[PDB]
Amino acid sequence: GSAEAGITGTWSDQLGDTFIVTAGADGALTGTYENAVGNAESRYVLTGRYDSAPATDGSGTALGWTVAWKNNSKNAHSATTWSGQYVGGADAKINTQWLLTSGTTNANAWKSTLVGHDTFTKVKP
Amino acid sequence: GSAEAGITGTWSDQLGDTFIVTAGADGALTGTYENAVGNAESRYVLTGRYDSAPATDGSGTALGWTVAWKNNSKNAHSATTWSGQYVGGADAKINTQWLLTSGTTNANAWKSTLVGHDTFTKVKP
Amino acid sequence: GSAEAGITGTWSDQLGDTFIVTAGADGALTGTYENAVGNAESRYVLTGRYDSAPATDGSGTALGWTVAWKNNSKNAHSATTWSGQYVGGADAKINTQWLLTSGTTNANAWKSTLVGHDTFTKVKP
Amino acid sequence: GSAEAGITGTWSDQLGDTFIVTAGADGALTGTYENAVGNAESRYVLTGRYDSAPATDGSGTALGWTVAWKNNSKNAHSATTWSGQYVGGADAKINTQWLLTSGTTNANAWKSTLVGHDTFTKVK
Ligand SMILES: N=C1N[C@H]2[C@H](CS[C@H]2CCCCC(=O)NCCCCCC(=O)O)N1
Ligand SMILES: N=C1N[C@H]2[C@H](CS[C@H]2CCCCC(=O)NCCCCCC(=O)O)N1
Ligand SMILES: N=C1N[C@H]2[C@H](CS[C@H]2CCCCC(=O)NCCCCCC(=O)O)N1
Ligand SMILES: N=C1N[C@H]2[C@H](CS[C@H]2CCCCC(=O)NCCCCCC(=O)O)N1
Repeated sequence: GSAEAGITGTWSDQLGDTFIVTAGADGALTGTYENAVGNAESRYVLTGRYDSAPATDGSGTALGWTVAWKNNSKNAHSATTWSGQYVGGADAKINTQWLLTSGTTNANAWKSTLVGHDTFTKVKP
Repeated sequence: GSAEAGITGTWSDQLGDTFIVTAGADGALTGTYENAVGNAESRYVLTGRYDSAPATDGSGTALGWTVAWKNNSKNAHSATTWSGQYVGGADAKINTQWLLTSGTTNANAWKSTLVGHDTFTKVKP
Repeated sequence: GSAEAGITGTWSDQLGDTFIVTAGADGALTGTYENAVGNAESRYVLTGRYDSAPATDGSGTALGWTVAWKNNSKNAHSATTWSGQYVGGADAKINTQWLLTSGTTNANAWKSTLVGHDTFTKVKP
Repeated sequence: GSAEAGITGTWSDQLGDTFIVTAGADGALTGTYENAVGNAESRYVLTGRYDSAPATDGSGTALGWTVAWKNNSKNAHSATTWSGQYVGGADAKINTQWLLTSGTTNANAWKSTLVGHDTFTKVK
């Protein structure tokens, strides 16, 4: 599975953080976001989806995933979703834009959502 | 399961589409996005995450999910991620912003990502 | 001008705030963003552009503007841009999405930008 | 000076396009958005604002501007806004995110707006 094998592996973003992802044969993404070094308390579950039969015209493979920022010892009461595309080749990349929503009271809702972007480079199979 | 029972159920967005979601005990979100009526060809898998121990200060519960727009008969080579928060009460709602990325060649990548927002209203447990 | 006269006026957003705008014959937007009552210390300059010959097929009129949050007495070291479209009719609207960027250090650039949305309703011309 | 002097000039983005901007002493931004070479049919007016007394603690200078995609010969019935911040130094940058809304009917309004990002490098 071409998109499946291309997406699956370890990726690192522009901030230095690490994302380990497994693309399944049914379109599922599962893995873990790790901070810049890899210690337990800095790791969070990610789950998402990808187009498991992408176009064959040179376009990338659409995908997205979510991290809720709660693990077994921390909770930032917030969730980030990355939306983007895997672009293959010797120099494969996942180009994303992201939305980070914090839980807020309705009065503070206007400032609940950060937006950003990140490019991931593959580090390992 | 306060946030668990609040989120789980059937929801309707402002466009009229339906979102059936199950929030699990471990923070997973799993479900199906459908058009207005529920016809098989119009249904897509959704997977995401939410804060399963949210704050108790009146803030909403952060969450996110992804739909890759491929099912058993259609494929739009794109994925949308909703990022937002569930706000409880009798008038319960999920307020989100979303990112829809289409797979594209690198020359078209500047127009790969739509942004929007949607409020979901609960219609059934 | 139809879009010129439609956009020109006083508008109020979903948060209660006030947007006073003049749409010029050449596509310029100029005005002031204030609070619910127009307290002088709460007034900021806005500048923007609009499509001064928009479609007449029922589409709205594209437009955008910027407020830098600095005035005679306050400076939040930030700027919001709104992007959207004017839709005429008896109860006219401007539907927008907005980006708010704060000056940050490189290390905090990742959280420099909030995203949201607002619908403005016309109150006076 | 100083965010004034840093911002003012010619910038080029990641796609190769050009923006010429003047930052005014009152917080105004004015200029033109063009293509790679400055073909007249490809020029559009931009207007915006910036923080004209930014922090000095190393933070960038917040700014934003709009281009409506209509000039003397073309109209794409759309407008982009960039929101970002100017960071000085020898290799000066403006890091932005942007929103491009097209005029739509209400039925197409859900797909009216593209989002993206761009880093501008000063060229002149
Ligand atoms: N590697 C990355 N790190 C950042 C981006 C998108 S995900 C983000 C890290 C998010 C960690 C959880 C967190 O800090 N959540 C609370 C953020 C609220 C910030 C308050 C605000 O300025 O609105 N990519
Ligand atoms: N209920 C909702 N429907 C819309 C919003 C965010 S998800 C979206 C439906 C997306 C369906 C899949 C789809 O049409 N994918 C391709 C979209 C690219 C459109 C190209 C263009 O005209 O710019 N919420
Ligand atoms: N009427 C509106 N008010 C809000 C929205 C978009 S414009 C915004 C008001 C912005 C006022 C200036 C301001 O507070 N700037 C700095 C805010 C940074 C918050 C930092 C964070 O929590 O991420 N619409
Ligand atoms: N240098 C840049 N070029 C792109 C980004 C943000 S501004 C954008 C250029 C936009 C030119 C005007 C334009 O094409 N407007 C209509 C966009 C139609 C998108 C619909 C589609 O084909 O999917 N930066």
